[PDB]
Amino acid sequence: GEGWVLGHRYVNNDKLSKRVRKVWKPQLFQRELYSEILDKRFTVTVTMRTLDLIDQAC
Amino acid sequence: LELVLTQSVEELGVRGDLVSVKKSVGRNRLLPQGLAVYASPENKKLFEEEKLLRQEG
RNA sequence: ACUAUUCCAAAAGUUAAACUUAACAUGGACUAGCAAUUUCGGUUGGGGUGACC
Repeated sequence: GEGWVLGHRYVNNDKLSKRVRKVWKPQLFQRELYSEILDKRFTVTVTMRTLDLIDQAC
Repeated sequence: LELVLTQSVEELGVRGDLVSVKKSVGRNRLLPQGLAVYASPENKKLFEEEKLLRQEG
């Protein structure tokens, strides 16, 4: 629910005026974790905020 | 978030205790270096256990 | 939308019992130079000008 989200943009956020479609893409950063089951260090470029949920999923 | 320290570092609390630190300091230091763990009631029982047997012996 | 900024966030440090830093990439509003859509009355001894509604 992040990658490739294309919405619409307005000026005063109340529109009697023009509406122009705007593109939105998620932020990408590197997250290094360690899997003991697979015995492998993993690198995830995935969603930042999701990692905050993963930390609560442990 | 709430984390369980495997060791005593600086001023937080006693070793094994569950304390809430900053997100950056917590995630970028404690977790990857094995200095601490997340908060799971399962191993929080281990917290209460080790702590109980600490002041005991 | 593109080329350059002001702030708060992401990422790093600092003290005491609340504050300072940006190398790469990516955001929210925001300030300039660039660009994007249309409008362009009527009456009228033709129209425009003038006058009038």
